[PDB]
Formats: sequence, C-alpha cells, structure tokens
Amino acid sequence: MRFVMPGDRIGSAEEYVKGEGVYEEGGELFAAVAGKLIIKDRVAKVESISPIPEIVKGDVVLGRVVDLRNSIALIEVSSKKGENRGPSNRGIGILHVSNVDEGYVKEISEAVGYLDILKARVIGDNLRLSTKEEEMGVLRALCSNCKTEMVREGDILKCPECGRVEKRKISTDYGKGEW
Amino acid sequence: MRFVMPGDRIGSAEEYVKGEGVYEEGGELFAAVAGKLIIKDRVAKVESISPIPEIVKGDVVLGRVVDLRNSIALIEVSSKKGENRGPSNRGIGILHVSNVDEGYVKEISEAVGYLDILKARVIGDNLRLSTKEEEMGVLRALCSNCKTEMVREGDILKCPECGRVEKRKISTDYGKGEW
Amino acid sequence: PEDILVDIKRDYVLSKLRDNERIDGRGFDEFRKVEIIPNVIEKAEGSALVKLGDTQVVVGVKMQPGEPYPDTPDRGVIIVNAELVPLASPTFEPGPPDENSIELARVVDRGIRESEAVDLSKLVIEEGEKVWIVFVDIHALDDDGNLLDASALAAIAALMNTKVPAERFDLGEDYLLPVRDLPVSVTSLIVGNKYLVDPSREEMSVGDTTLTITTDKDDNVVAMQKSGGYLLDEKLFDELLDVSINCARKLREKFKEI
Amino acid sequence: DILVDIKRDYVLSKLRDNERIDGRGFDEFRKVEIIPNVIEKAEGSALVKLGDTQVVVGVKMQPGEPYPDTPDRGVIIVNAELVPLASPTFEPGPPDENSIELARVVDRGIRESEAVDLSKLVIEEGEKVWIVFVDIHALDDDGNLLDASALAAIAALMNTKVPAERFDLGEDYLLPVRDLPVSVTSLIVGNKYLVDPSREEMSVGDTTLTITTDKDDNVVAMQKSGGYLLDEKLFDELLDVSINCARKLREKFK
Amino acid sequence: PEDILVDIKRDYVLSKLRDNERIDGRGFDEFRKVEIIPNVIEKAEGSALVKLGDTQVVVGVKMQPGEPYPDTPDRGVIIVNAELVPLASPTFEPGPPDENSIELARVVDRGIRESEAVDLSKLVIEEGEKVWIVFVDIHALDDDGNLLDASALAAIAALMNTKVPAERFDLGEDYLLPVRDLPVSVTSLIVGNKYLVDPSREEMSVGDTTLTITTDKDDNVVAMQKSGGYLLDEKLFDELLDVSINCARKLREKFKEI
Amino acid sequence: PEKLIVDGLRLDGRKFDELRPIKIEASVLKRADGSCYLEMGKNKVIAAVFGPREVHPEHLQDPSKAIIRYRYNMAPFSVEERKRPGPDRRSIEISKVSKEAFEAVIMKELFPRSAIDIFVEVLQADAGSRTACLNAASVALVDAGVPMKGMITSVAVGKADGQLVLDPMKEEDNFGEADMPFAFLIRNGKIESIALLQMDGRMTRDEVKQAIELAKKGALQIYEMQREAILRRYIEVGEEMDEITE
Amino acid sequence: PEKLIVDGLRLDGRKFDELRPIKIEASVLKRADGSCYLEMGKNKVIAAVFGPREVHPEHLQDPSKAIIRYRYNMAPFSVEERKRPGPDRRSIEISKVSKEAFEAVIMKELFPRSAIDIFVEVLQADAGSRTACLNAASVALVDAGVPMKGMITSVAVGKADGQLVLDPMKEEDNFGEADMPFAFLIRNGKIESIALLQMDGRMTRDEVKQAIELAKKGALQIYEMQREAILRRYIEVGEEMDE
Amino acid sequence: EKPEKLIVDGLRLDGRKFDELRPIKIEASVLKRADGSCYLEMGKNKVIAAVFGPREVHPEHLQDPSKAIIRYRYNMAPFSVEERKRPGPDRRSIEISKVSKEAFEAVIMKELFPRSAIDIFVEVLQADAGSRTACLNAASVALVDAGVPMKGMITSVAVGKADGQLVLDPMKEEDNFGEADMPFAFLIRNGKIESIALLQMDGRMTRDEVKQAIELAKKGALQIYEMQREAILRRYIEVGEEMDEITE
RNA sequence: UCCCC
RNA sequence: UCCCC
RNA sequence: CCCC
Ligand SMILES: [Zn+2]
Ligand SMILES: [Zn+2]
Repeated sequence: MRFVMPGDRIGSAEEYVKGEGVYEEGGELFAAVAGKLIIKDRVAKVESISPIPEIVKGDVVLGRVVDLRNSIALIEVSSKKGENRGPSNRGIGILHVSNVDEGYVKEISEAVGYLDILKARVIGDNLRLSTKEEEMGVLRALCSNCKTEMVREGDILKCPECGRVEKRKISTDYGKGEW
Repeated sequence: MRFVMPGDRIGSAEEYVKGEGVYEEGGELFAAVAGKLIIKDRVAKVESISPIPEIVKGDVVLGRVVDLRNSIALIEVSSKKGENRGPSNRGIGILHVSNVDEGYVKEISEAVGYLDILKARVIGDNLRLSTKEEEMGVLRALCSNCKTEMVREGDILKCPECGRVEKRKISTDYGKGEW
Repeated sequence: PEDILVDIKRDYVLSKLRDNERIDGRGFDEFRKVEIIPNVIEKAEGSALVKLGDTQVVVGVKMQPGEPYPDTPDRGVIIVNAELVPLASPTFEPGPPDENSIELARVVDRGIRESEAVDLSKLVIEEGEKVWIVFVDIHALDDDGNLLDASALAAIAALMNTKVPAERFDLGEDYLLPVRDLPVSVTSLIVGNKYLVDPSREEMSVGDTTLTITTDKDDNVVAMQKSGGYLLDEKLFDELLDVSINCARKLREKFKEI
Repeated sequence: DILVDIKRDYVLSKLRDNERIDGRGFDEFRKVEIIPNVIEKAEGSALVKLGDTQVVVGVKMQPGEPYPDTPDRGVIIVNAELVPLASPTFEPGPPDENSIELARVVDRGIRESEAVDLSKLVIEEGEKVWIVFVDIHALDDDGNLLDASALAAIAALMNTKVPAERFDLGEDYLLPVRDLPVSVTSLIVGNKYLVDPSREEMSVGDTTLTITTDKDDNVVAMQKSGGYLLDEKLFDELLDVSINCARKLREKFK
Repeated sequence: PEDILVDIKRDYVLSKLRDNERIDGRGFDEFRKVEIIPNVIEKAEGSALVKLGDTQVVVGVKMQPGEPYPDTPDRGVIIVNAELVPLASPTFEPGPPDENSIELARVVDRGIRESEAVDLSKLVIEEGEKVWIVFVDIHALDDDGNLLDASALAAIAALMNTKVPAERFDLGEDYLLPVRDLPVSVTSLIVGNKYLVDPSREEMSVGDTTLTITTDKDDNVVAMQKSGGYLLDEKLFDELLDVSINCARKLREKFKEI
Repeated sequence: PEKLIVDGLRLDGRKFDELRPIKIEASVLKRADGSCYLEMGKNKVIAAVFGPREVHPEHLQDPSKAIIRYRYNMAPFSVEERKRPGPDRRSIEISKVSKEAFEAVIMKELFPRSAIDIFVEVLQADAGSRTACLNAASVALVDAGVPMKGMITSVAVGKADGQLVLDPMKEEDNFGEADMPFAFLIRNGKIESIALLQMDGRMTRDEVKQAIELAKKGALQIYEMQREAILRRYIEVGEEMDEITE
Repeated sequence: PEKLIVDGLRLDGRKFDELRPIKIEASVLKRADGSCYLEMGKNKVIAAVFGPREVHPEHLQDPSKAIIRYRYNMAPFSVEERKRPGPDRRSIEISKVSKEAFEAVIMKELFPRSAIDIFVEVLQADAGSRTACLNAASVALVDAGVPMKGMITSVAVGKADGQLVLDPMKEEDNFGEADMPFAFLIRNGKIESIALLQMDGRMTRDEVKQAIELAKKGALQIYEMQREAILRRYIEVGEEMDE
Repeated sequence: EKPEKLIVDGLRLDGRKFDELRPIKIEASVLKRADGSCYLEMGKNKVIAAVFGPREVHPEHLQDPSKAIIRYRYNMAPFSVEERKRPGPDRRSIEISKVSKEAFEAVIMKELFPRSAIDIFVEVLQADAGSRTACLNAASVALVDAGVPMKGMITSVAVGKADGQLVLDPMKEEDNFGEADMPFAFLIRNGKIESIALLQMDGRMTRDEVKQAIELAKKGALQIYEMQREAILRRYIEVGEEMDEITE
C-alpha cells in the first residue's frame, strides 16, 4: 500500500529529497497530507486526497479588473481552471497592454474595463497575465452608463438597455457562462 | 526651589523666550509640565518628570521593514534608543540604497528584507534613515522561504532548519536581544 | 472576490433559461429528490433530517413546562429559531442570526402557526400558570439552495415525531404531540417573467428573488412571502399559485411513507 | 510588537545558557505579598503582588434563589476584568477570551478543592441560598496574573465575613473555608519550563501550563494553553515541581 | 465632508457674534417660538408634541403596574428614555442610545425627579408588591437645535396630561396623574465669554459647548449640567444663572394653556 | 368579539371594500431631504428620506449603484403596552421587505457609491402599520425628488367571518382568518406589478386571487391621495417662490 | 448515583479501559472543503473545514503565516434541556483550547495572509463532546488536504469510585471524582506529544500519570478509526476518477 | 436607614464641620505598565487612575488629523459598592466618562499630538459619595505623572446640602438623604482657581445657595490641589534620586 | 420573551 | 445570577 | 430606573 497518513514517516532526509506533501524535521521526512506516496529520482511526494491548487506560469485563470492605470490593468485573480478549490496564492495579477492582443493597443482601456470579468493565461511570476490567445479576454462586462450586462454583438459589446456600445478584447467564451 | 507644576506662572512673554515644557497665553508663560524650571539665555524651559520622546536628526532608532521599493525601503520607526516611552513622532521612515554600507548595493533587497527587525540612525527630517555604521543594520531576519528566524554565523545568516542562506547589512548586535 | 465564479455561473444559468432549460434538466415545477428521516437526535423530544437534492437540514424539537403568555393563557407556546451556521456555507458567518436566518425561521413558524398544525389548547397544564413550550430549532448542515423548503419539511416532520416528555416533569405519562395538519412551503426563484420551483444554490447565482407559498392539507394557502428586490408580475403570480399548490400536494404525499 | 521580538531574542539567549533574565531559578516564584481586607465594604477582599504584577479580588455575598439543579447548595461565581488599566494591551470591551479563561481556572481550583462548604450556605432549602461573587480586578500586568489571581481569591475567601445581620439572617460570621487551592503556571519553551513567568519572559509566546493543588497535595485542576506541543516527560517533571511550589506558596498563608 | 458647510457656518455665526448679534436677530436671552400640543397620541396615557423654533419632539407616557424597587417598596417608578433617531437629523445613527441620547434623557429625568413633579408615594398599589411604573419616552422628530429643552418641555407637558389607566388594570376609576411642580430647563451655547440661550442648530456649528440649568415652580435650581470640552468662566456662569432662572419663569408661563 | 360583520357592516361601520380614513402630508421635516406624515386609521407614522448621501462605512459602498436602506421602528408609546425600544425580529423582517419593495423602483444606477436612507417611525400603531409606512416612505421619496419608475402604494386585505375586507382594523387582524399586506408599483396611473406580498392565515386559492383584486381597488384610491399630497407640495413651493418675489 | 462501578463493570457495561462505540465518516458535506461526521457514545458531531481562504476583514491578516479559527458550538436541541443559542463561556473556552491544539500542528507558515476555519457542531451532546469534536476536526482537516505534522486524537479519562475510567459517560462525569480531556499529536504511528490537556477534580499525583497512560491507549485505538475513515475516502476519490 | 438628623450641634454624622474635607491620600506612579498613574483615597473612596499616550493612530478612522483625541473611562469594580454591581458600563458610568473627558479636553494641549490618542482609565475599587470627583483628582495626577502638557491642573470636589446647610465633600449618608449634590472641577493656574471644567448638580437649591456652594467648593478645591502638588513633588524627588541612583 | 400591533 | 453536558 |  502506497497510501500515507499525515505524520507517516517516509524516511531520512538523506535517503530522499523533500517534494510536495512531505516535510522535513529532525533530519526525517514525513507526510503532510493523506494520499499516495510516490518516489521518483530520489524525490518523495504525496499526491493529496485534496490538492490545494497553486497558480503557476501556464495556468488558465479567471479574474476581475479592480483598477486601470495607463499601461496596466490590475486583475483580481481568484480561480485556476480545472480546479474548484480556492488557489493557495489568490491575489492581484497584472495585465500590461503588450499582452492584451499582440497587436497595437494604445489605452489598456480599449481592451479591459473596470469590474470586467475576464479569462487569461498566466505568463510570469506574481500573476503576470496575458489575453493574447483568442480563447482569452473579457467574459462579462457592464455598461459604463446604466451598469447593464453588455451583450455580445458580432465582435463588439453593446448595452441592450441604453444601446451604448463599447469595445474590448472579447473572449470567445463571452456570455456563455463558461471559461 | 526650581520645581514647577503645570499652570504655574513663569514670567512674561517679553521677559523670556518660550522653550520646551512651557506655553504662552495672554502674553504670559506657564509651565506645561511638572518638573525643573530652567532659564538660560532668556529661554524658559521645564525639564519634565516624564519627557515624551522626540525623534530628531541624529537619534538611534529601532524599526521594521514594512515595504520594499526599488531604491527606497519603508521602515516603521517604533522606538528611540535610551527612552522606553513611545516617541510622539512614531511613523514611516524612508531608507535608501545609498545609505546602507558605504559601498554599493543595487538590490535594496540585498541588505534589508521584508519584516526584518532593524536598527538605524536618523540623518534627515521625515525620519530619513541610514545604517552606514557597523553598529547599525538588521538585528533579526526571517527566511524568505520557511519564514524561520535566521541565526548569525560569522558574516552571514543561515536557517537552522532550511540551511538556505541570505546576506544583508548585519548589525554587530544581531541576535543579541539588545540594540 | 467570491462574486466572480458566481457571476459566471449566473451567465450559464441565464443562457440555459433563454433556451427553456434548467442546468440539471429538471422541469420548471419540479423538486429535487426529497428524503425525510425522523428520530435522528434521540435526546430531543422530536427531530428530523431532510435532504433536498444536496441540501441538508436537521430540526430538533424540545419541550419543557413554562409560563404561558399573559395575553393568552389556555395556550401552549411555539418558538422557532434557525442557525444558518458557517458549517453549511462559505458565506455563513459566526454571530447572531442575520435577516436571512430571521426570515427563514419566521416563514417556517408561519406555516405551522397559521395551519394550526399543533393544537396549542391541548398543551395547557395549569389554566394560566403552567403550559408546554415547544422549541423548534433549525440547524443548517449543507446549503445547496432552498434551505427554506427543506426546513419547513424537516420542522413539520420533527413535530410529527415528537414525544411530549410528561414523565420527566412528573406531568404524567409520555404521549405523542398531536399534530393535525401538514404545512408545506414551496419556494421558487423568479427570473424576469419565469419561475424555477425549488432553486439550487447554483441557480440562486441569478439573484435572491423568490416567492414562497405555503399550504395546509386541504390546499388552503396559509403563508406567503415574496422576498428580494424585484417586481412580481401578477400574471406570473397567478400561474405560480396553482403550480405551488400542486407541488405541495406531491410533497405532502411523501409523508405517508409507504 | 517589534520590541517584544527583540526581548524575545534576549530571553532565549539566556535560556540557552540555562539562566533566566533576572537570575531566578527555573523553579522560583518572584516575591509574593498578600494583603487582606484592602476593601472594607466588601465582605471579603485581598490584594496580591507577585513581583510587579498586581491584582485585587473582592468578595460579595447576597441571598438568592439556588439553581434548579442543586437546591441544597449555595453558589460561587467567579469573574475577571483585565481592565485596560493593567497594560496598553487590555481593551475596554466585555470579557474577552483570556479573561474568561483566567476566571474559569481560578473557579475550578476553588470548586474542585471544595474550599467552601456550599452546603453550609443554605438558608431555606430550594428557595434561599448564599451567592458568593468573586470578582477579580487586575491592576498591573507584569506576568502570570493567573497565579496572582488564584492566590488573591483564596486569600479573600479566607478573609470573608458572611453579612447575615445585614439581611436579617442572624449574626455575622466568618465564611468557613476548608482548603487552600494554589495554582502554578509555567511558561513552556521547547523542552524547558520557567515557573512563574514574568511578562518580559512571556515575549517568547503565550505557551504555558497550569497546575492547581489542594491542602493535601492532590491535583485539583490543570490547564495547558497556547499553540505548542507539550512533551510528556517534561510534564511528569513539572508535575512534581508544581506540587512543590504550591506547598511553599501555601505557607505564606500561615 | 459634512464638516465643510458647518465650518463655514461657524465663521458666519462667529462674525455676527463679534458684532453683538445673533443669526436670526434674537436677543441673547431669547427663546424661539414655543408650541406645546398635548394628547397627540391617544393610545398613550399621556403625550405631548413640542415645537421650539423648527425643532420638534414628541414625548409619550405609559403606565403599567409592576415591581417596586427593593430599596423603595413604597414608591412608584419613573424611567426616562430618549431616541434621537435618524429620522431627526442626518447625523443621528441607528442603534442603542448614543451617549448624547443617554445624556439628554438623564437631564430630563433629573429635572422631573429632583423637582418631585410627580408624587411617587401616591403611585403605590400594594407596598412591596404592586406599584405604578411611569415610562417617559422621548422621540426626536426634527433636530434644529436644543432638543434638550424641547424634550424637557414635552416631557412635563405629557406628564401634566397623563391619565392613570387604573380601569384597564382593574384597579379602580381612571384618574389624572397628580403633578405638583413644573420643571423647566434652559440651555445655553457658550462661546468664549458670551452665552446664547436656546441655540439653533446653525449656532451649534460653533461647537458642542453648553450649559443647562433647570428650575422648579419657586425658582429653585433643581438640576444643572455643563457639557462639552470648554472652560466655563465663573463670572459668566453667575450672570447666566440669573438669566436662566428668569427665562425658565417666562417659559413656565406658557403652560397656562397660553 | 362575537361577530366582525353584521348586515354587511364591519365593527367600525365600514363596508368590505372601504378604506379607513387617511391623511397624507409631505414636507413636514426641515432636517431631511424629503418627508411625509401619514395617518391610516389609528396609525400615525412619520417618514424621512436622506440621500443620495455618502455611504458610511466606506465598505458598504456599491461601485455600480446606490444602496437602499430602510428602517421601520415602533416608538415605545405607539402600542397598548409600552414596547421596549430596539429592533426585534418582526421589525427587522418588515425593514427588509420594505427595502426590497423600493429596490425595485428607485433608480439606484444613477447614484453609484451612495446611500439612500429611508427612516419610518410609527408613533401610533394599529393594524397595517407596515402598509401605512410604505405609503409614507413612498411619498417622502417623491418629496425628496429621488428618481423612481413610479409610485409605491400599499394596503392589506384581511378575511373576517369568511369575507374578504379591504384595510383591516385591529379587531379584524386579531380575530379574523387571514391578513395579507400588498404593495404595488403604479405607473401610467395604473397598477403595474407587485412590490411586496406577504400573507398569514387560511385562504382558499380563489380567495387569494380575489384578494389581489380588492387590494388593487384600494391601492388606486390611496394612490390618488399620495398624488394629492405631492400636488399640494408642488403648489406650496411655487407660491413661496412668489413670496420672495412678493 | 448509588454506585458507579459494580464488579469491574461500569454503568453501561464497559470495562475501565473501554471506549464507547465510535463511528467516523469523511466527506459528508458538499459545500465545505473538508468534513467529518463522528459518533462517540451518544455524542453526534460534525466538523467542516473552510480554507485556506482570504481572511476578512484584514485587521486579522498575518503576513508570515495563516490564522486558525475554531468554533465549538452546541445546537439548542443537543442537550437534555434546550440550550439558548449563541456563545457561552464554556464554549468560548473550549474553542480556544481546541484552536490552540491545531496551531501546534497545521503547517500555518504555508499559507500567509490566509485563514483556515474549522467549525464543529455538536448535534447530540454527552460527556466528552469537546473530545468527539477534536477527533472530527482532525479528520475534516485531513479530508480538506491541509498540511499537518500528523494527527490529533483525543479522549478523556475520568475517575469513578476511586478508579480511572477511559472515555467517561455523562453519569461518570456528573458523579465521578475527576475528568481529564486529552489530545495527542500522532506521528510515525505513535503518540508523540500532548496537544491538549485539561483536568477538573481531585487526583493524586500518580493517578494523573496513570490517567495519561490510560488516555494514550484509548487514543491509539481511536486514531486507527480515524485512519480507516481517511482510507475509505482515499478509495472513494480514486473510484470517483475511474467513473 | 435614614439618619433623621445629618447635622447635630454643627457636626456631621462623621464628626466634620460644614467646611471640612474627608481624609485624602494621593500617590503618583503606582503602576509599572502605565505611562502615568495615581492611587487616591478620598473618604471611603478608593480609586486608581492610569494614562497611556500619546500613542496609537487610532484605531484608524477615529484618529483626528489636527489634534489628539482624549478618552476617559470611568468604571466601578463589582465589589466597590454595597450590593455587588454587574460589570460593564451603565448609563451613569457613560455619563460620568463623557463629562470627565470633557473636563480634560478643555485642558490637555492636544494640538501637540495630531493623529494620536491619550487614554485615561479610572477604576473605583471602593465607592462612596463623590467617586467621580475622586477619579478626576486621581486622573489629573496621573496625567501630570505621564508628563502630558496641560494648561494647568484639574481639581475637583462636590458640595452637598444637608439639613438646609451647605457642606463640603458630602459622604454617602448626606448624598442619599441630603437636599442637593453638586460636583465641580476647576482649572488651577498660577496657584489658583481659574475656571470651571466640570459642573453638575441635582436636588433643590436657591439661587443664593448655588452661589455660596461655588465659594465653598473653590476653597476645598484649593486644599485638595496642594495635596496633588505634594504628591507630584514627591514623584519629582523620586525620579531625581533614582536617576543619580544609577550614577552611584 | 414567541406570534400580532 | 454559576459549574458539567 | 435614580443615587453609589
Ligand atoms: Zn447601458
Ligand atoms: Zn529558511
């Protein structure tokens, strides 16, 4: 049986190297989580029965715009695609104008808007985000005027209430309730 | 007897110049605090039975790093050496990369880290700080990783459980439980 | 920040609603599976656990001798309270009942009181000195939507399995609380000019705009509560009235057991 | 908060060399001082200083209904106020965590040792009984208010006069007291203990253990507190030491 | 934020004061128009609405039999409470009594109590058993300054128009509450070494620095209260003592139904 | 009480479809942005509106719209036996539904990061006080010029001796078979929809639907009274603007 | 009342060193991050773990580690006489010492600025409810995958008619001479250290040390049940995937 | 039980004359942890005062940009009164706290400590008539002991009225059965009464009696004030000798 | 102190 | 008005 | 309640 309870001894610190789910104390390695003990290339890790997601480079991510500067969008990143558990490192991510569309985008405001909900790919430490891929972008936007949920109109967002129209980097999933 | 109580009339505004421990009203000077009345060079002051510490250009201070910038680092100044009472002018004091070791330090994070307990001297208004002195610098550092308190070893700091090592402007008092 | 997942779920629910569907395939006047399990807390005088879909609630009943109220001697007393405890939802917060908790408990209380499910005259011990007091306490276990109806179900079920603790207060022999009606509440999520009977937590992401209707065993309406910031279309209310009465009849059936 | 950390460093340095910052032995209480009758008007009362830690305990007595449960006994109620007076740390609010805990520990020592003969405090059974309010008021917090308060409380009870005449219940008389619960708290730091922690010592963290014994050296209540793991061997040792200290403390009552 | 208009208004009042004038042309010892309307709440035992300039407050009185105080087995009880509800003033917040509201109720109570306006011993029903309890409940409607004097006026007017509810409580014929004095309070804004009797809200922009003096029928001082963070000149106090007794007398003469 | 209805007349002489006496007065409070004093039978209520003001604390703020707050409070002397001040479960419940009734009508999108506060005070209570307050509050809102889709108008229907009655009195509430408060949105001079609906008691399905018809008839009548209070206010500001000119 | 022990047997039939029947089940709550339902004698108990989650507001945020909250709460209907809802001195005390036990164990340095919240509700109370709760809480934490040094396992020892008794029942608590809750850290499959210790009553110095040995034996037994419960869950999550 | 008399042969129930204070004891620096403190007796009153500040923001929103805020809390211990009193503030304590705070706001140079708090706690360990005046005296001593700059000192006494006669510093009996009770506190500056920092009264007094009461209170106030000065002088000697105690 | 007011 | 649960 |  490869299953281990937290506190189960895996061996000396010198026999194996500490990996995910395992901790070092008094020269020993122990399980920190219940799950399947796995050892590969001297590395001990426990695959936990309940993994706490960690956002890393390459992950896909759901977030909300909480502040726009001039060449910068501050994104409240909250969820990591493929996992319902709240990420260990929820926080503020940064969306620079460069990574919005891989085109030319003067104001970051032409792409992203205050309180927009948005789907992105992590491309660096500290939650560095990109929306370049077609799958990425805004998923839900509210009308600047009447705060009404904008509706996708071809390749433009339009308020169905006041008729206003606004333009952003729209994700292909906009309005589908999925990401 | 030179003792005075607050409210006690010292003299006339014209007669003397108001100094510390004295206030003025309707042309007359009074003691603001209890203590010893002293008149030197026409200046009236009262040495208070319980001085309230003022941090001024030159004082030796105890602070903690609350924010790190590029060249600027924000240190929360909480004490004035030689006086247990909280200083009236507690606050935020900016430390610069130039004022660190009298050498060269690009990474401001090369001498002072986050949450580090530090010992500095004041060099300008606004709690402008510096530690170009052997006696100054970090007194108690935490590992970036395991957050463990790092112990001192020669001219370097090492985690007695993570092994990993960090370096920074070490105060000759680091780990002494004294400053 | 928790808002974010919920706003997206909202778009999904509305998208399916636009195509005349619910995300779990249920019909618009269809309840999730109901499970009603009596006697789950032995110490209590009466009790019931209810599972409604994945929503779970337990209701305990406690009885003890007490002062009647000066306004109405000759009358036993019933007091309903709910704890929507942090153990049920990431959003339930430790402290005194919020409005929601007060509202839920009062709607449950209203069903029982107006249907006269419990004969309070029979709970009189002494004229205007001693009378039985019935405590009904609702404890949310798992909130996956419509704690309200789950709680109404569990409360009336627990009353139905309640043993009057006579031979402990030396008031004689233990007897079953006589229950003479079966209040059932039906709550629907109103979305624009549509309704969804028995909303799930996911569906609730659209907003907290509901209608609850409660009936007795003869299909009389005994309590109603509109809740949330919206305007209720009268025509929709009419349809939802007949629907609700019907749904309550079916639920009421689950109390036969056989 | 910054200062506490540095002082924490200093405390640990001297711990390593197996010596406390003030040169006490790891099993040594600071100077204890018990002044009874500090609040005339109170039916009982006492002030205790333990080093620079100061606490006063007042006792009040009045007739009242007995709890339905036990209609054949008087009542003892213990409360505490860790008033902002004792340190810049205490907050004006209602009894918080620490204060509830301190008062309950004091209560348990008194209750489990059965120092007061609750049966002697009945007036008319099932209707009338004496209620003993024991109120603890911290004055100066220099560490281990717990042991000070426990001392102070039993002193005050031993100096209590039942106000019978006031209530037309016959002559006044001394509250009969038949045991001397004393409590002993030590700071635990890893595998080491420091009996009677000073507030300065408490800079390492709020990781303590408290043992309370009676007249005959039986343990009557205990309480581990704080976020730390207690080693069983240490416990065994500290048990005997604690019984020891309690015996010594007890003689300050004679 | 709110401070800004107030601060400017403070300059205006102070500017006028420097030229020996008030905002609205009143003298420094002059009350605004007072209006006293009894019986505005029929369901109450006694009640009164007072208008003091644009300031409005209503007081209602309720009496019910009850427990006497162990220390005072031969005396009825009077309890005064005030609500300075958000309804009056954008500054008033919701919640239990603020210290402002506790202060106000206590000043009104002190006037009524120390003048012995109501014969408490005549409110005994059964020594040590049953005694009348008088609830004086003050309710601000419109705060345009000096709710304190307005309330004191409304409270005594209400007491003077109270009817003991003996019948309702099977205790005999109803009767008018015996009122034997007429407490009136006079409140001044103190600015430096000047006073302004009956400050308007606009005048209060200067600061919350007041002096209240209450007298009985015979011009005895019966309660006084200095409030706010200022130093009171003793010479000013002496002059204001006299002015106030006088003002109180004039006020007292408005109760002649006048 | 023996019977509540005799020869088709109620204890107070009303017919089944007849309102209690009503008085509505706008602008009665100097220190409030809008206000209304309202009597409904023996109910005496006073309503006050403050806003759009800044929101305290700064965290209850909503970045996309005004927040609405509504407090229904019963003065201690407003009931037969003195009521200990401070909210109870019932008042909190009432404050919530009343809030929700207006959340539906007030144009909150116009005032991001703001509060609109509605305080309603019952000075004398009888049956249907929560209905009296909604009527006052709605008037007070209009007096305050806060933008709304239309009017909120409220009345309850009761059931006495098996018969539906408009605007129940105290005896009918306590001794009758049902009580059912409504409030409607009125637009284009017509009932448009339901802003508040509650009910307790025992009604057949047909009675429920009939109750709505009865309530609407009554609400229209009250609505003309609300309009008239506002019309007088309109007349008063205009003739004052002539007083200055005079 | 008359006697607690007759002929080596306790009132309910058990031996001086016998647990009451225990029952442990992981993942019983959809909405929580981890959960456990647990019976201990007539104790019925349920724990839910939420976290690591963002702490609200922020005056509670810790930059270096995570914070642990624990709330022991009794449902009104869980005791012989309806208990009025809400905090309570005993409850507050129990929550404090319970949270202290997990602070000594949860790897809180792993999650800075986060909260790990633990809720335990006693649905039916008997003697040792706090003990039942600590057991459930530990299982819920493991269920929720929060890194820990090892298990927390808890039992109380009583004293009856002069004799130490494992896992006291109501009557023993009420009429016994002592009652002493424990919790231990379990690592390398053994009782390592003491995470919780409380005693009220009257005990000789030796009785106390004896009581610890008695507690540890019960604990090991309970710990194994905690383990099987986690083992079932582990099988269940694998079966899940295979779907 | 009502004394019936109160004044006999020009003597009060405790033996004093109409213009005599109760025995008083004042001691500064009695607490280690406070910035300033004072233990004070005044008749049967036993009170303790403690000062912390200037400190804090604080909390956050409470902070005042242009000046310090002052807080003063008056609190009676459960055992300080005849019948054990449930802990927590009541309306009376709230009122006493507010007016006490007000007396000091008038005198502390708060402009010197923007965005700070100076906190004042006073605890009634044993209560008799005038406990609010006792606390005010103890608090001013504590403030001076903590060296917080002030216009002058705060000194406080009540005048009562018994059997028609004004008396200085009433005792419990005179309070309970007398005709009036009137606490004062004054600012002392340049060794004398400069103004009124606190004034309250209840009961029944003539305009003339009110004016005579002020005269009586000022007299008593000057007596107490010298005690306060003495208590601080002693403290002055202590930090003096304990200084060159290090250099010795 | 439930429910109504 | 406690203490156990 | 008020006084403490
Ligand atoms: Zn729009
Ligand atoms: Zn490290």
